[PDB]
Amino acid sequence: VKQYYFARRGETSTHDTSLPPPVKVLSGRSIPLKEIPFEATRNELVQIYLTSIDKLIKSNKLNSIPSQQIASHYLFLRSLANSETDGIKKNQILSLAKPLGTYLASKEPHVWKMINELIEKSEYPIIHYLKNNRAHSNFMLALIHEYHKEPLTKNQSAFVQKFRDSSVFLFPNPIYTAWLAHSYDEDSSFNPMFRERLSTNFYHSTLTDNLLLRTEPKEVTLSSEHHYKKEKGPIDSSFRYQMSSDRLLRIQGRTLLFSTPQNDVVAVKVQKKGEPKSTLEEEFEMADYLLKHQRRLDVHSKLPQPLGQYSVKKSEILEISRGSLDFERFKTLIDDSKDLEVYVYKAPQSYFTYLHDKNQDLEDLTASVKTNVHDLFVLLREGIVFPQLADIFHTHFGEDEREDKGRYQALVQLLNVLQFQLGRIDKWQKAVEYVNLRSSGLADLGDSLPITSLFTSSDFTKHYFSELLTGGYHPTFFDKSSGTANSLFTGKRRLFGNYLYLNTIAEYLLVIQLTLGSYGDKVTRDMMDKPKKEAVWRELANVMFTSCAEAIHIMTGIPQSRALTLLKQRANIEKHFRQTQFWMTPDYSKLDEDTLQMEQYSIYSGEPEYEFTDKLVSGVGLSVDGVHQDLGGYNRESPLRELEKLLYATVTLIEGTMQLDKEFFKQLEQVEKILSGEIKTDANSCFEAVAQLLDLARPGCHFQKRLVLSYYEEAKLKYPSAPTDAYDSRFQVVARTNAAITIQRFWREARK
Amino acid sequence: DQLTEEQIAEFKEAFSLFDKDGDGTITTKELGTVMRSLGQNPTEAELQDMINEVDADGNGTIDFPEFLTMMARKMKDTDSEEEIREAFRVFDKDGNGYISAAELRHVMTNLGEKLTDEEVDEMIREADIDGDGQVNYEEFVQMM
Ligand SMILES: Nc1ncnc2c1ncn2[C@@H]1O[C@H](COP(=O)(O)OP(=O)(O)NP(=O)(O)O)[C@@H](O)[C@H]1O
Repeated sequence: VKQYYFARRGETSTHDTSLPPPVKVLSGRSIPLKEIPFEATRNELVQIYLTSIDKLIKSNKLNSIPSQQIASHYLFLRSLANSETDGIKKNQILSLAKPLGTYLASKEPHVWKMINELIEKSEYPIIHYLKNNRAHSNFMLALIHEYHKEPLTKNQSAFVQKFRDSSVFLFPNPIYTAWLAHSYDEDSSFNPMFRERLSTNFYHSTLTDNLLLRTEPKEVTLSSEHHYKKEKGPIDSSFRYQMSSDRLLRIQGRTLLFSTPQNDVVAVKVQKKGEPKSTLEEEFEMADYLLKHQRRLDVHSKLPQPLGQYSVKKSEILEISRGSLDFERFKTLIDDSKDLEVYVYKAPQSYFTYLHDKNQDLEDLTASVKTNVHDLFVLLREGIVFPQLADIFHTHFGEDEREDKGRYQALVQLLNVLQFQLGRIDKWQKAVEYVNLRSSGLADLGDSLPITSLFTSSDFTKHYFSELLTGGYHPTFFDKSSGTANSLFTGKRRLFGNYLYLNTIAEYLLVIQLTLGSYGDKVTRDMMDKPKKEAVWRELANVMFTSCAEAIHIMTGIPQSRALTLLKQRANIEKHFRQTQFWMTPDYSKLDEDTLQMEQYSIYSGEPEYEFTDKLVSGVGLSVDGVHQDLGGYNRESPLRELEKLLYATVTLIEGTMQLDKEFFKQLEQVEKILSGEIKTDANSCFEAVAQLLDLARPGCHFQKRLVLSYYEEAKLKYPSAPTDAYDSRFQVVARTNAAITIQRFWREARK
Repeated sequence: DQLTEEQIAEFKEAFSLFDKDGDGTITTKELGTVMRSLGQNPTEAELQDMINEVDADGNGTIDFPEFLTMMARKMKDTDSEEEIREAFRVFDKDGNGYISAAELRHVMTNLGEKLTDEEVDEMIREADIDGDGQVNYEEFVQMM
């Protein structure tokens, strides 16, 4: 009864084995591609910053810039000092940083006293100062361009052209990580957005890019007991089901439903057009597997029980199904061959109701979406990927010819070159009309793809995201001198494995949103009750945000309550509720240009109103064809903006928490090897190592700080008469909070 | 009685982090560490006793339900009124044995798992404390 998953998360060197040839051909011309070392080039930029610091202090013109730039410079230098373990470099940087303190302490006492407050809190005191819109000023890059009176290197110049947004992008690994997990808590008034001469520049993608281009290349391994290695013997089925048309309920696609005495359903699946026996034996083995180990993974779904898989003569199937209304579509869906393979299973009725059926009340849907989101992600961790929930297609003009194969990517900013905004969905109302989410749980499992295959060059990965594994070519990137392609993109080749892990999660939650989005519109269509209209929409917005909170709780292991808070900072639920209400209904199709503009501004409070030049269709809205509605104009972004914002806040949370906690383990294994008696230095070095250990704790979490508290007490006991001036205040707070918790826990007794 | 939902939520996060390979099974070689995180003051003797009792097979993988039960075996009795009194006296600056009402309110509101004002005002009023009086935390723990 041991609940343990058969996956194993580990680390390899590099994925770069059996890739596409790193060459692009254009009009017969073979251009190769080369990598910029991201780590190296940034480190070079850091060092150039430091020589620029030196140049300015030599200039004696510290009056030239506002006080806030100076303060930022001081706090960054002290943080860079503590983050480095190079002793000679540490002495160099502190010698550089001291004259700034000499100025600020003397001249402006107000701000200086604010900084000295922040210096005692945390020995990464940059992260606590850049937790608001003070970030949106790029102090490092401005200063470089100010004082770097040398021709720039090409690699660096290319780097800062991609990451021009912030100054935060030039911190070394530990500091950046801590900031990008600490900019989510209740303290943070951060918003990844800034205005500049009536041009809004978002970058809620660039943060995710810049975190992942640091992490070690993930690698999965399945254990021996796993399905996708266990060479299980063939399905021994002698059981046959004598079928009678008298008991037929209905027909759907290539499935026939028949009533049981137990109120359950016995279903017959016939093979598809060109689908061989391979899929049908796979689906059977899947279902047998996921009922054998339902106790292990504690998958909450009522999952279908298989019964038989064999061949039948076509004549009998054609004879029996003839009674129903939809016989023409069922006749065309089956193959022309007279020997047809079947697959039978037994399920509760709620298996054949599509999640987006309008006959359900709200609570039933709430606990049904919850069940389905949990069962998806619990399965994912195990090692099973579902690629084929819904056929969300971008377009059908370029389908085959283009790279992405018309397949919607949820993270289209990450996986391409110079693609920023999330793309227009097409004919969505139908695009999830046969979605796999059912009110009883997960369904249609035969299309499963081992997570291992998301990291290799399998049929799938080679098929769809070619231009990830190939390497980025763009007109401007072409250097005539080298004759090869330089980019910060190409280096994604070694680290594509991670980008396809987060694309899985982000596409899953987009299926969930479109489904809840379709349900809402379908039920609200026949309504006159505008307060009730918002009452339905608000309920489906909340269910969305509970859904992402169950995602993060299963992946990374934050409690859901805190995780919801850490989300509801970023994507302001009210905006997301309203955007949906508007952009999914045929109601706005009955408006004029002025009323539309007024509705647009009211709904996109701070951000600019949505620009489009399409002609609306009555009863439909925006349509390329003229019958089915879309989401967004022609060749423009999604009108569901705050949905993109929520999607990036989901990923950057999952990666930016696992990465941080890989950082904390590095520091603990450091500090313990100090304390034990292997690595021997003094009190100051010991205290610093404990001070860094506290600063790499999870956001707004308690126990982690409680652990470090224990180490500090052990450290202070070891060094008897060591000065305690610097590190009394921080641990004092941590001590007080440990006390407060104990008191509050004991109080939980006002019962009976 | 059994453990509360808060304790489930704390023991989860901690054990889910310390799963260095995120599989769902922590190694016994490091069990002693994570126990300190959950507010235990362990000795090597009891650690070795838990190693033998659970891992007599020799696998060295500890799962969530086992971890909760073993922690419950530890949490049978470790703390008392004295442990609560010491946790109260870290606010008691002068060793008089009394605490202020306004400071107690502040810390109960500001830190940890934020309380509501209605619950903390109940904590003061039902403790029979004068509004302009000092709170005998020793007598308060004796009353609770
Ligand atoms: N998954 C996606 N597939 C395609 N385009 C997308 C996708 N996601 C976003 N886009 C948007 O596609 C826009 C560019 O239009 P796109 O159709 O890709 O190229 P084009 O220059 O118009 N020529 P073409 O590709 O031949 O049709 C960008 O503004 C992107 O925001």
